[PDB]
Amino acid sequence: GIALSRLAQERRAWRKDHPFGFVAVPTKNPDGTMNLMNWECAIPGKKGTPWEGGLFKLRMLFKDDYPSSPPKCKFEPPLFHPNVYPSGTVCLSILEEDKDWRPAITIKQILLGIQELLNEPNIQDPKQAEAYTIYCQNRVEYEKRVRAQAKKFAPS
Amino acid sequence: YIKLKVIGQDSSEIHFKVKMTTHLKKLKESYCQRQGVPMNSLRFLFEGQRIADNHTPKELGMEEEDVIEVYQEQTGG
Repeated sequence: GIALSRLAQERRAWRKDHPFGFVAVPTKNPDGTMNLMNWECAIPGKKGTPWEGGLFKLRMLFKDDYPSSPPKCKFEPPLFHPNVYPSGTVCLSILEEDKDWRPAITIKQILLGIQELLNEPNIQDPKQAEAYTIYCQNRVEYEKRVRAQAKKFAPS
Repeated sequence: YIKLKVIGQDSSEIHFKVKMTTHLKKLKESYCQRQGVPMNSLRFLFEGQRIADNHTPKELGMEEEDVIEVYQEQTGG
C-alpha cells in the first residue's frame, strides 16, 4: 500500500525533473490500467565511452515491500557487461537489501548508478563469464563488442 | 618445470605446467582466467595449507602431478 504511494510520488517527480536522455515509465496491465510495479526504463550511453550513441532499455520490477526492499533491475535484452547476469539482471551494492540499499534511494539514483556502472565495471564481483573474460584479457575486443552493441541499441 | 593438477569442489580438474621458482600467484591468475572466476573469491590449498602468492613450488616441496585444491567462499554474489 505504501509502495504504490511512494512509486506514484516518484513518477510525478521524474516527470518534472529527471536526468537528460533517461526514460522511466510505468507499464500497463492486460486490461489497460496503469501498473506502477513494473517500469520500462532506458539508460543512455555517456559521450566519450564505447557506450555513446546507444540507448539501453531495462525493466524495473518493484515488490510490495517497496521502498523497504530494493527493486530488481533487468536489462532487456541482456547486455554484454561484466556485472550483468546472462538473464539481464543487474547487481549493484545499492540493489542488495543486505548491503547498501536504503528506503530513501529513489529511481533516479538507481538508474544513474547503473549508468555509471556501464563504463566503470566492478571487476571484483563479476556476474557474467563472457564479459569478465574479455575485459580481463583482450580489452580491445571488449570495446569492439560494446560499440557493436551500442550501435545495436542506437535510437533509430 | 612440473605439472600440477588443480582440483575444485565442483570436480573441476585443470592441469598447469609451471616452473619450480615462479610465484604461485600466476597459477591463480591462470585459474581465474581459464574458469572466469574472480581471483579474490578463491582459496588455494596445498596439503592443509593456504597457498600464498609468493609461495613457490620449490618452497612448498611440490612434485610432478601434485594436486592443489580450490574453494570458492562466495556461494553467491
